[PDB]
Amino acid sequence: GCPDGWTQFLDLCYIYQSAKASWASAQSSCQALGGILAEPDTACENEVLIHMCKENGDAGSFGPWLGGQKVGGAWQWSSSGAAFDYLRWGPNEPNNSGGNEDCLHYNWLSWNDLRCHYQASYLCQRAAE
Ligand SMILES: [Ca+2]
Repeated sequence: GCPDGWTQFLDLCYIYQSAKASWASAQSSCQALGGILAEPDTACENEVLIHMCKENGDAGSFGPWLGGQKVGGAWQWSSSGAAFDYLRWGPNEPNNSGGNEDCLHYNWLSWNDLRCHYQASYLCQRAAE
């Protein structure tokens, strides 16, 4: 199971945090909560997280942080350092607007690259116990 108030999906537990934070601050928080920024690596995981965004009024622009980051020019999941396999980029993304969009978030319920110190809400994930 999951702690109270978290959303179970299979062997994962998710939670939406509304407080606005940089990617790094959001990560540290999720780590404090015993987990990581959410890493939707499957279609079904992404559906669950998008539904959480809708639930929390964050289905528009500047939606919540996810655990992907661009490191050395390539995108990776920050928990493992693994490259992406499954991708859910929105149209024309990642567009590197401004040349410094190095963190992953939801923008209109699709993946987008955004500057890492934009202050967005965030999704955490932890293993079910
Ligand atoms: Ca972008």
